[PDB]
Amino acid sequence: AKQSMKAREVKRVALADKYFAKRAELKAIISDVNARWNAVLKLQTLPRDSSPSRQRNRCRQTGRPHGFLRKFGLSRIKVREAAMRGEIPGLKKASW
Amino acid sequence: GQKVHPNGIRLGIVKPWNSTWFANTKEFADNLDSDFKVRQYLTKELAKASVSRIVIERPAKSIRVTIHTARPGIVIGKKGEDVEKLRKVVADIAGVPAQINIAEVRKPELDAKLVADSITSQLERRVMFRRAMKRAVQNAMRLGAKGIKVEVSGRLGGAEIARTEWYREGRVPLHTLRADIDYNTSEAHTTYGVIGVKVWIFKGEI
Amino acid sequence: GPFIDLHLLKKVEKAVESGDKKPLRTWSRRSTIFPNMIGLTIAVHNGRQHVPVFVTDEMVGHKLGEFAPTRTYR
Amino acid sequence: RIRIRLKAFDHRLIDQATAEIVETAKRTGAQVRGPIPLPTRKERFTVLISPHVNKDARDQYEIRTHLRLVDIVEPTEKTVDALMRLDLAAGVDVQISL
RNA sequence: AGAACCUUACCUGGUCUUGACAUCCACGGAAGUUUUCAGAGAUGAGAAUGUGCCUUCGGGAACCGUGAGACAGGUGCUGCAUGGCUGUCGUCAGCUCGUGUUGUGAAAUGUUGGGUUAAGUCCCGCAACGAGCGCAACCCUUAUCCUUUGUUGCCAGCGGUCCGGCCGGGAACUCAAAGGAGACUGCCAGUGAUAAACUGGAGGAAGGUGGGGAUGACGUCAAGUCAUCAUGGCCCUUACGACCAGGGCUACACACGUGCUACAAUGGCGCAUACAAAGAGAAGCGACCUCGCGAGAGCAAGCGGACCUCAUAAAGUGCGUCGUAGUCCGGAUUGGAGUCUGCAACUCGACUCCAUGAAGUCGGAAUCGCUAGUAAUCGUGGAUCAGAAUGCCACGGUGAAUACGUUCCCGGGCCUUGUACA
Repeated sequence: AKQSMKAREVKRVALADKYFAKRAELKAIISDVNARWNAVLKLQTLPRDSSPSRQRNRCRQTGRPHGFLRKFGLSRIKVREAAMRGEIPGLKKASW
Repeated sequence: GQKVHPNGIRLGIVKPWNSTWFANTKEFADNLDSDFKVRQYLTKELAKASVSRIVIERPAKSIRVTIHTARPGIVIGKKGEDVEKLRKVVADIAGVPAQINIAEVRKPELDAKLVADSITSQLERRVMFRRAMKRAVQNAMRLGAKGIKVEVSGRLGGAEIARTEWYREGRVPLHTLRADIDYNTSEAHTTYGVIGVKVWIFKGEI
Repeated sequence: GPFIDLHLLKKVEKAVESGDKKPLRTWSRRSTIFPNMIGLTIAVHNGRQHVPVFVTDEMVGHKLGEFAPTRTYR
Repeated sequence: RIRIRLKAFDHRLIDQATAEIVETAKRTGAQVRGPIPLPTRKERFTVLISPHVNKDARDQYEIRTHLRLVDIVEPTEKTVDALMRLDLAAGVDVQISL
């Protein structure tokens, strides 16, 4: 899982919306087609380390990146093993 | 090698869900999130307490933690040891202001984990498997349990490239779906080698 | 306006504001070249080295880091 | 205009969501349009198996959640007031529409 | 089941060393909140700012902060150490045991004959009786009914109709989900030992396991994942580490493993009839609108989802164009307008107005693939998703060519021959 990414998990997930849930509303008119200035562009990237397009949607309970799922919040082999332990409600093998 | 998990095919069949909550889209991943941190944690105290299953439903902002056991006299503690203490966990780290429901299923040498984890408890004791298997097969043959299938994984005795085991017995019709198999693998951490165990138990046709 | 970044707008305001001088090892290479950047030198980080570009006024549709790329072919 | 919505995985759990209401919450004072689960929201996921290349999984799972659109129109003072205390039984949420 | 960063496992510019983060205690600061400053951002000059809560005011919850340490950390090595998971032989029909006796035994008989089946499927003869694993059926599905009961969806019948189920009404046509039938070679005739099996008949929507899914025995394969966790054993620990800016994994100068577009008895065109299922949605779908030359800007109801949005479309027709010509087939190559996205694309984002008009006239040796809504040939969504579908995963329409056979080859196996080969 690259176990040191579980350090860098919260470091790249938490402050993304703890900085850009409200500060994006603070500049939501200017670069949009409503009028264009560089003070908002100076406001845009005077830091760098906040990014809401850095979250790769790592898996939940063991953290494997590839094979992640939208609805389940789990990845390739963990969707399987939770469905085999019955941890997921109402989920049989698909057949029709 | 070449199998399916005998629970995973049969949850859509008359074998019921051992956990069944319901929610909707956004919280659909955060609810079984909460259901995992209790299932990794109830093992950590109820290990010697003959743990069988953990059942969770969500009626209304609460979970009915329906613990199934077979040795409940050590589960309760000093008659109040594990009433609110094991509701203290679910309130924040699961986020669920819930209740607790402990309940015994009898026959403490017939459930899947129990037949599994006893042999581990006998291999953590490190008795001979050749004396352990041959009796612990027939504990199921004692109390009913119409069929058994127990494979002990390798690194057993003195070897580094080892073999598998069987004691097939009675009838284990797991390839036919209508056979409600109480299956649960366990793992025994003897020093050299991960000596695992696979236990198939057939509890009657339906 | 045109694509400039504060990672080099804290460099090009330390380059153009005091005339023509020693260069800036510019980490932010992806910018768009102002018309008062002619003659000035603003480098391009290729991964190791802030390799510079001889700025020409034809770099309107053209951009900065072409003359200073990362990779070499023969 | 008491419009009842329940979402459930099973049919064998949502079918006894109407036995709670047809008798104990309806005698005359609930003009029952019907327990009608009409659509289904099926969600299929052909996720892999092996922790490597497999080129054909043959693993897929499904859910068949049902949607009872129960629109009773009789806000009585007898039938529909023994009704606000009902969340039976397993995984039951409300989307009552007024 | 997806690369500007992240992922990154890769490289450095910058660097952070009790750390990113946790066990563990110390000692203060409530945490936290605004802002200058300087940087490429970390880091850092920091000031401000507050001092809430438990508080029986000693202490603290809990982090902010270092000092100090056990030592946090390593997508790091052999699946040839093993756990779990997994490719394949293989939907092949195979694989062994308890009793029984032949034999001094190793071992056979059970498993071998008559045939018959998709089949150790089944019957007559069985030197056997017996069972368990496996093929079967249990199951999802649709090919056709009744009952269920009228929303957000329908109008047979009856009408108000401002033809729109629009409005009564009717649960009806039909659509939409709960839950029953029926199919068993059943029936007869014939085959065959009179055996099962089967050849025809009748019936129906359905007949010779209705059909597809789903389901992979003992196992041989030092094969898959020690980089997902796990992991016997080895290891770099001011580091097969950590911590930030940033670059590449997209150079081709091309061999080939698999695909789509072509090379045209209809393509650049413009035109008008016709109608699908499958489904997609509040960090939304996004209409009515207005608008963009297209790309796209503003207006954005409604639906929170058979309401609303997404989105009703294709070959099919009514019409000519145009003559199998490298163009009027084809589509390339080189350049730049107008916005969209994302801080972030020039290197390494696509869609798009206009001119640009290559290679290619079906591709040698040959190869791979497929038995009915079938190879194909055109429509339609889903995910990985800030924005990257030719594909991937699923649904609609039109509708083929046919099957002598085991000669050879592949892939086998079983029943019976000979070797000084473990």
